Amino acid sequence: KVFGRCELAAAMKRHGLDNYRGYSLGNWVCAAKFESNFNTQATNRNTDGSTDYGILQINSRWWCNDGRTPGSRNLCNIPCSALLSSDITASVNCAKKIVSDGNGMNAWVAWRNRCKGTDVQAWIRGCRL
Ligand SMILES: [Cl-]
Ligand SMILES: [Cl-]
Ligand SMILES: [Cl-]
Ligand SMILES: [Cl-]
Ligand SMILES: [Cl-]
Ligand SMILES: [Cl-]
Ligand SMILES: [Cl-]
Ligand SMILES: [Cl-]
Ligand SMILES: [Cl-]
Ligand code: NA
Ligand SMILES: [Ru+3]
Ligand SMILES: [Ru+3]
Ligand SMILES: [Ru+3]
Ligand SMILES: [Ru+3]
Ligand SMILES: [Ru+3]
Ligand SMILES: [Ru+3]
Repeated sequence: KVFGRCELAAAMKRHGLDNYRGYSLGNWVCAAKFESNFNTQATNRNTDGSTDYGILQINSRWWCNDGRTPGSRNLCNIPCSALLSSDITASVNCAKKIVSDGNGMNAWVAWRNRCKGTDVQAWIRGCRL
């Protein structure tokens, strides 16, 4: 599913991301924009052989099982294919675990490089929330 900007903002808020660990909703929307262009089916292979899955590009080295990432963990206890669903629940739940892990949203390199410190409230502007 390709979300619209406000549609994803609303959905993220419904699923508990609105200021989760102190990150305002526009941070999450901005991260999803640059990780996946709001496409739940986005996948991208990493140099280390791991793969990133879904709207927030969650990686198989640590967080999900895809059966092809040697020496990896599955800390969210989910198949990585769950992260590609039209329903964002697995992605959101796993993202809450990631952002709680010590480095906050810096875990998403696209968020650090393209969202951090910018006017992220722009990403929810105009949206009925
Ligand atoms: Cl819902
Ligand atoms: Cl907020
Ligand atoms: Cl908000
Ligand atoms: Cl694996
Ligand atoms: Cl949903
Ligand atoms: Cl933090
Ligand atoms: Cl915001
Ligand atoms: Cl703004
Ligand atoms: Cl709100
Ligand atoms: Na894994
Ligand atoms: Ru990544
Ligand atoms: Ru960790
Ligand atoms: Ru930990
Ligand atoms: Ru502004
Ligand atoms: Ru609402
Ligand atoms: Ru509200």
